[PDB]
Amino acid sequence: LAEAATDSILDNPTTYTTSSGAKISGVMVSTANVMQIIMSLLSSHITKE
Amino acid sequence: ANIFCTFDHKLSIADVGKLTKLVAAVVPIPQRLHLIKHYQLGLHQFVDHTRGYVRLRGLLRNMTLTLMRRVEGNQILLHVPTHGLLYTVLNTGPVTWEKGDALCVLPPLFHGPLARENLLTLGQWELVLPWIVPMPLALEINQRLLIMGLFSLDRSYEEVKAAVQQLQTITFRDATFTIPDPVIDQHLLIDMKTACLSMSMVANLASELTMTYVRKLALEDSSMLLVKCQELLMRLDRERSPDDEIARLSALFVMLRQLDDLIREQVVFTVCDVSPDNKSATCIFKG
Amino acid sequence: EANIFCTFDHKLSIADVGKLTKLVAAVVPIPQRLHLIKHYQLGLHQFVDHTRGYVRLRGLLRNMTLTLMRRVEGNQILLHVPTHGLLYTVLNTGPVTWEKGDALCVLPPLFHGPLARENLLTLGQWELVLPWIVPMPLALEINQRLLIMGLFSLDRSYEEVKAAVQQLQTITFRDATFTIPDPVIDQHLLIDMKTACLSMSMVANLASELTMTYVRKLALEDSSMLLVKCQELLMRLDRPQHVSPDDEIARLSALFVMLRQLDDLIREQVVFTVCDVSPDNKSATCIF
Amino acid sequence: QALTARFFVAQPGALLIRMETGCDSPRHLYISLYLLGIRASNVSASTRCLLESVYTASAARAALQWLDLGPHLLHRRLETLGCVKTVLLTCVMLMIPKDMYLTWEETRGRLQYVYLIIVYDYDGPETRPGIYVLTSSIAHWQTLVDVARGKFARERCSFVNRRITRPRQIPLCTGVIQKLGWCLADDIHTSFLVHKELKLSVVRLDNFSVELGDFREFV
Amino acid sequence: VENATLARQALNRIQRSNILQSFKAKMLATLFLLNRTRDRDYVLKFLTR
Amino acid sequence: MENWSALELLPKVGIPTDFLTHVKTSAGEEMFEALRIYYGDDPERYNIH
Amino acid sequence: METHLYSDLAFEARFADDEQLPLHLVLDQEVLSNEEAETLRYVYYRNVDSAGRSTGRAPGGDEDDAPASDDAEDAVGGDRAFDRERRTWQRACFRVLPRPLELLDYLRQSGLTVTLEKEQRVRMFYAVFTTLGLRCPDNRLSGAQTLHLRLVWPDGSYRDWEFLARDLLREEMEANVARTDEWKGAGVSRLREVWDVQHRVRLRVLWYVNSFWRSRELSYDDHEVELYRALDAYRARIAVEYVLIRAVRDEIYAVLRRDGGALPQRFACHVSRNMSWRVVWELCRHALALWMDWADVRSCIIKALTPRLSRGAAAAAQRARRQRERSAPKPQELLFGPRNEPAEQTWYADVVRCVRAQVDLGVEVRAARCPRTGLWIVRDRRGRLRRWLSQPEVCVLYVTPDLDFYWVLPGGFAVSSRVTLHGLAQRALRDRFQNFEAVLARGMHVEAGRQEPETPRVSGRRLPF
Amino acid sequence: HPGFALTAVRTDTFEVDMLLYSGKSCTSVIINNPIVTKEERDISTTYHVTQNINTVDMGLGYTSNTCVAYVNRVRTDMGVRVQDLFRVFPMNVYRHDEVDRWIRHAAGVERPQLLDTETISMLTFGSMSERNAAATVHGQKAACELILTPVTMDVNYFKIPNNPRGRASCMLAVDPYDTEAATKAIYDHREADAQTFAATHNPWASQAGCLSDVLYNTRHRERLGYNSKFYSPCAQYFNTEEIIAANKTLFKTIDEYLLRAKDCIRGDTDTQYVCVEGTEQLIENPCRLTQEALPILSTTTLALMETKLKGGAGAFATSETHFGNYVVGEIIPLQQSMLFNS
Amino acid sequence: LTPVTMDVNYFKIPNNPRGRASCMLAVDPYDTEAATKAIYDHREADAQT
Amino acid sequence: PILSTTTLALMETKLKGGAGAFATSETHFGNYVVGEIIPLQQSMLFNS
Amino acid sequence: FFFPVGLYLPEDRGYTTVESKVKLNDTVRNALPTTAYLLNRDRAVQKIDFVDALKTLCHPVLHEPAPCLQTFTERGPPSEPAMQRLLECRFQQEPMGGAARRIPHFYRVRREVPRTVNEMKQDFVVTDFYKVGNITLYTELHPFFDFTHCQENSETVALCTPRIVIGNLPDGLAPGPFHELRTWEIMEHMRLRPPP
Repeated sequence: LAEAATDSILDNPTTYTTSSGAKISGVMVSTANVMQIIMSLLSSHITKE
Repeated sequence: ANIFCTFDHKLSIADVGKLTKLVAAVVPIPQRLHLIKHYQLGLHQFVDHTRGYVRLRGLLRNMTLTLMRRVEGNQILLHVPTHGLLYTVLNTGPVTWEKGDALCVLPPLFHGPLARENLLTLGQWELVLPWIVPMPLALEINQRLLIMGLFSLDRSYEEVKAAVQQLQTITFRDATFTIPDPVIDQHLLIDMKTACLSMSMVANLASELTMTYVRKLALEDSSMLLVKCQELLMRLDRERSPDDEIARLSALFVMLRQLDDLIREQVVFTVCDVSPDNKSATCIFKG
Repeated sequence: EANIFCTFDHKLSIADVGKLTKLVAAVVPIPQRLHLIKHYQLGLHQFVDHTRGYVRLRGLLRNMTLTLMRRVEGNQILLHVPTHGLLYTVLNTGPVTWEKGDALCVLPPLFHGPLARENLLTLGQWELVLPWIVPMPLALEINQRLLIMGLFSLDRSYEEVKAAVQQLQTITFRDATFTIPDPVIDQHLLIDMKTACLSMSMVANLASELTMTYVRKLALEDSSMLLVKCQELLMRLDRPQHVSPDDEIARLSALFVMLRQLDDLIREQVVFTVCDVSPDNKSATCIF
Repeated sequence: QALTARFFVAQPGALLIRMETGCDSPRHLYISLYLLGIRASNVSASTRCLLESVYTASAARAALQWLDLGPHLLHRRLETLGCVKTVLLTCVMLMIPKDMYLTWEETRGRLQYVYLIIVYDYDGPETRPGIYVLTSSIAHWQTLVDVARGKFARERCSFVNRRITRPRQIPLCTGVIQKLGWCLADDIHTSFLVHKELKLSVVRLDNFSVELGDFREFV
Repeated sequence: VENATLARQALNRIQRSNILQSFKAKMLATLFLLNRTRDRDYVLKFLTR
Repeated sequence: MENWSALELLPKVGIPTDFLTHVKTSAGEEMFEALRIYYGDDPERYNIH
Repeated sequence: METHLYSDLAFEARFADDEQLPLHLVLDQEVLSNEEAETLRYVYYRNVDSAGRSTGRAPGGDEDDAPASDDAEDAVGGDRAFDRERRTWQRACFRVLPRPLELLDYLRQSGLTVTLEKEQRVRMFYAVFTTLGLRCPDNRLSGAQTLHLRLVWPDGSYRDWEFLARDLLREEMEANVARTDEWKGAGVSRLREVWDVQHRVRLRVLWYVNSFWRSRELSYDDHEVELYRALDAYRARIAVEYVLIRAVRDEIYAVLRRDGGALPQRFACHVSRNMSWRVVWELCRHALALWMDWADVRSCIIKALTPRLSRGAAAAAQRARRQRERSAPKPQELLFGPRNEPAEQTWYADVVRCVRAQVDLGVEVRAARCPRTGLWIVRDRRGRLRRWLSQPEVCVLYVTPDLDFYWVLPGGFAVSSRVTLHGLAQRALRDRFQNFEAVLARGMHVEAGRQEPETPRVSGRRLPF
Repeated sequence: HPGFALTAVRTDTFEVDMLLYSGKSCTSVIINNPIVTKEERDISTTYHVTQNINTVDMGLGYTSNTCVAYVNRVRTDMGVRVQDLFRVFPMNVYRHDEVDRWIRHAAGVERPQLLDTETISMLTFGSMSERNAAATVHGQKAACELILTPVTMDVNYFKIPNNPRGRASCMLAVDPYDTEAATKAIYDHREADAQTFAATHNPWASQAGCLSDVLYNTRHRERLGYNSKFYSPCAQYFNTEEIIAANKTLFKTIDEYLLRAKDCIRGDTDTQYVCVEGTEQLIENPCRLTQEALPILSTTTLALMETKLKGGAGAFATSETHFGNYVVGEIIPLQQSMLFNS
Repeated sequence: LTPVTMDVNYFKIPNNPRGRASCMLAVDPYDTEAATKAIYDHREADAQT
Repeated sequence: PILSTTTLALMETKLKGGAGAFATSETHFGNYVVGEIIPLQQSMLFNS
Repeated sequence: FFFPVGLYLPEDRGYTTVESKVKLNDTVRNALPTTAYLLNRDRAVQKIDFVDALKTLCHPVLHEPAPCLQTFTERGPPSEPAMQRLLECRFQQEPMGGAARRIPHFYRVRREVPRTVNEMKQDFVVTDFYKVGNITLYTELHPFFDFTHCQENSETVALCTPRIVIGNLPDGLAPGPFHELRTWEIMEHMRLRPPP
């Protein structure tokens, strides 16, 4: 799902940069219950920052 | 949407003192202008010798009608009503109003009267207001003028003269009028004549066209209404080229279209609570 | 509830919105009266269908509601239903000259002659056809004349009807020319002629014995031009004993109501009445 | 948008009808809409019996004296005044029995007008009126009179049968259509009402906007 | 709470029908919690809901 | 119906690109609203009227 | 039930100027089909007197005793015969109840009352109600005055039935408040079937006891010499097309006798040197005798003559003669004026086949002139080619709108002639198959030359409303 | 069992939550300062305040991918109750009155109805004749059917997801802007179709003029008296003009899918009435884009359904066959593990 | 009970033993005619089976 | 619905069943089984 | 979603991929299907049979072939002259009293009569009907009506005539063994499966 989407060209490399240099490369929005199923399933990769 | 009106002649203090009694009443005017000279105001500009009353009704139907509000130095605050909102009027009509009727507006029938509008005149000009009468009396007196005009062509006989004398009287609640003839001295007024001619000839055109058109129509899907229609026509009869019928039908429609000041009496007001002495009444302007 | 929004599936170019912004305060009918509509029911081109009847469109556009177009800014057309009584400003594209006294009634747009048929907005399957605003005598003449086309032409060949309606379709009212293209004989025409037949039979039966002989008495008495017209119209098939006042009163009441229920087929209640016309005959400020 | 008065005379849903008296002292009378349910002939006989049981007065006997005085002339005396805000009383210038109310559609048009429909029967001895009230979606009068001529053909046959079988007696019309205002499609609801501890079947209309019409005679 | 049912909303027919379907579903499926399951993440997700 | 002369003559800003499919496949298959695919070289950008 | 009352009252009305009786009729599935009665436009009638052949023409004699004499411009006496024969046909009242019904039970469920001698069962599928008028000239009615009756369909096609007065009144003449309610109350006396002349069509007549015709004291007589004159009138009205066919037959025999039979090729089909032609000549004789056997009014020449009779053929014949009589073109009209311009023909055909003894009569064929040669090539009305000129077991006759002639044996060889109608008068040729032009009714436009919508189609499957 | 075998076709709506994913700074959002608008009511005043949004998508292709994720509420019932064909063609009566009274007595519908005139179809948005019952424990219902041939091999046809009319009618696979080749592909039978290399699988369904073409084609259902509010689930398959109109390039076809090809169905009645101008919901159809339909678990005898319900994981997707009986195996396993995990 | 009544989708699923729906949620509120129709009457079916 | 066989053979094959065998609903020739939907006997008796 | 009801599978290719998993009674209400069993929203068995299907199958629109006849006249005569050879039949009027002696006078010619389209529809097996080698797929348009093109007065016209009997259904679409299976059903309905 990430690698299928083409990246935009209005690129702002200043905005949306995390601490420790990680650049945000997308947003994934869903409801409450699907997201909490994702969290209870995939909790190892979550980096609350 | 407020109107003004100025008088060219010298206006005295007695004329204003008798005019300002008419502080809230209808005054129809020919064109909705923002400033109008007083010769056009009222109904004096329309009366003459030959033409009668049905002309006045027909020109008053298509004429706009407004409300008199206030008086000033030499400007008169006419005010056109709007559909839906409610106003106050006076009663220039001779019938005592009651609750919740539907007022009509018809031209006044006292031409050359005993009241003479309080001698509110100027040089060769006089003010005159239309009557504001409820609807049953209005279409009643329309029928009375009509069949008074129908009997007018053979009036030499004497029982028809007493019939006309019966028709000249009228009844209502505490109300007796004496509405004069359209005929004066063995001739008729031209608009009254053409009105009764139009209705008598559309009646004749129906009487000699329905016997063609029940057959020209009934060769489609017949109904019980159609056989009862020919039953009505055949009891009426036993009681006793394209170029001509196209003129018959055209004359049928255009001559029935000349009764439109008679066949449709259009309501212009809705009465609300009335006053003691029954001269004033709040009301709702319709149409 | 007062303002009606709409949208298109196309977008709107500057040429198209420049064609459209000239039509501020123009009348546009709506078939439905709902808050948000689509443009595929806006106007009249959802309902136009030739070889079906101009009279069907005359009975159908009579039934829709009416609105006024203003404030266009991009995918928003904002039809606005007029309240009952306030003064509005309108705009007509139907080429008829107007007058300060004459009221208005809406008619479907007949073809005028030049094979222009201007539609002013052309999309992939939908043009915008616009209702005509015409004065009251032309509306009454249109209604009576297509009723003449319906009532006159039963049980005839195409030839004499062609020769009659080729000169009867023309209405020359205020230096223009007009044509009534589709007077086709529908069930609506048959029920209209059936009510006309019933009303004519009622006024032929329950009228007086003295109103039938009024023009005969004027023929025996007077001489005018329209009297000669009446004699040529009636003479081909050629002391009051009975007097009754109150029976004549009830007889004229019945004659009046049956004349009214004949007259209802051509006389529509008015939809607009003006207070001023623009002197170049484009817009007008009318009350309804 | 209330436009009120005071009218010299329990629900707010009533239509004050001003009928003319043949007696010369009142000259008119303010009868509410429920008392046409006793003269109507479309209605159920049980509800007619109930309203005959509850509402016997001297003025009801004078009402039957002065309405049955002149037959086929009731539209010359019929005159409405609008809805009741509170009940002496006042009226602005909606409660309807179940059988006098009728609809010729699926009543699923959103904005719908209301219409008093009366008819005149003649196939019996003299005259039997039938009171209706028609919630419809049609706005223009000619299309409404076309569907009324379509729905009431037997009364037209009775009208022409009276004009052919009683030539000395003249009718006037077959009835009256008249608008009164509009209610939407959702607040119309079959409902319930008890008056003076009596069971009567009522259907109600809630969001009314009063806007009168004229008593248009038709055939 | 699985659908937007704030207490001033009046329900139509099909909404109440699927509410009743889900009533019978979540009464039969999850009637007794601690007699059926002794799982960590299931009782955590259930207590979170 | 457009002004592609304004697209070919005006000074432009550069971008790193990433199309979804091939660009000519995005040309022949009508992915956008207005396209001006000419092969070779066209001198149509010179008649300034 | 409904239109019987109206037409009965209307014949009470119009008895002063036209002296006919109300002859109410009903019909059934034994005469016209359900598809043919669902869309039936309007019925027609005009009765033929004993000595006079019509009513709308002159009372004593006519001008129709002159033959057409094979004219070109004036087809059959010009176009005054068109308006004359249109003037003598009258339109009658009409209704179709397109659903299954029992007549006695339908009249009992409706307002009327049946009083029969016995309640037999008439099971019919759809009832069409119409009233015709048998005319009494004096009070006396003639037993040889026959009554014709048309059935007109929206396309312009019609069938023709007719019947005498002996079978209409075989028993009901030898057995001798408002009006509508007593008509409803007393009602119908009885019902009997009536046949046509040729015993083909069985329809039923309804005798109402509240008919005013019973109160007119009509007198009646049926002589033998009047019936014999009606037999000769019907003999002529049947013999019209058949004497046209015999004129065609002796025309072909005389034109074979004239040039001997060494006849040229007029149609585009190839030939082969080896095949014998004695067999195809004997097949030509056998097939011409077979066409003489199975001759019928529904044929090529009669349907070729049907659009000839109207006024449009007279106008087109005048303008086509004016166009073909036009001199050599001058450059003055070629350079500035409007330039000038009959693309492909519109023929008819009879195709007779000897080996199977089956002729096929009503055929439409669009012919063409081949560009490479001067030969004729036929084509179908759709556009395919017609390959019957290959088959050596067949023959084909042809007829032009110019009313020329081609009888084509296999091999495209055509016996050319022209039709002969010198031996035929005018009035039978008119009143047999005069092409009728439709009048305005429901569903059709006012001005001619317009695209037509669907038919009204008073339907037996849909709700009729 | 008479001499024909019906295939049934029903629709089945859902409430589904789909997640979305978009790249960084994909579409710029252009907003403004709001404007207020005063309106004069009777006593109080409403202040209409607006704000405009412009959105320039700044990717070349689609920059945002979505995926249908998690079903939770099934809006309809997935039932078997038959489409009321008597209410959708209310005009048509039988010729004889007694056989019509006897058929309406043997069926459920009480009377033939009279459909209104066209002006009431203009003013009122439609008819909606069927009255909602007192039982709504399952949801709204729809199931229609197509009369087929009882020989029809289900093994080629009813196990895999396929077209219910027999011919492949997906205009993605045909040459764009070519009406002749589209009509030759979906109607001509002198060459085989594209899905299976045979003529058809139900010759009463494909030919232009079959009973399916006179019972479902919305171009051809107007001639006989039809009702414009009942939603035929087969109308997305038999509307031939609606199918040849989508014969375009695949990017405008997929824009037609994600923009235009979403029906709306009214969500407060128990019969699937056609919503007009959906401004609160929208029913998007992948099964109009792909022009097929999916088989649902159906058996013929009870005990084979019992051995399906007795099995466990990997049991609803097999397809067993007895002597004359059969089971069509569903390809989407939603009956097995959607309500099982609830 | 009647000894014919089906059990394959009635007796092994959660169900009401009276035979009909009797759920009282699927009916409309405050509409006693549809209530007494869907509990007692037999010209129509339940919302269950 | 609760567990209710009609012959003892089906009760014996459910008492020899390891786990989840109470959930089924099997039918013989006229002899049936109502299977439970709440696994109540397994849960409440495995809690002992 | 879509599911078929009442299909008859071929018997000569008949196979049972389950034998131990289920066992049935040999009565032919179970060896020939007539109804289907589906699943509701809740997992429950429910019956769909022909009994609910009479709310669609008994409609007046199903029995009208006039749109089918109009569209068969529109898409009218066939394409090839190779298929002008099988499509000739005549509806004439012949006096039958003469035909009772003219039967030997018909056979005295020696020209063969071509078979019509209904005879052309029974020389196919039940699995070859649905292939492109079959000719008459442009004629099988309705399960209640037979269609053909037959020259009346030497023009090919379309004509629909109703199959008044279901036996007139073609054997590629309702074969012999299926008919005999229906007879075994109709004998089991009257309790006579051992015949006397």
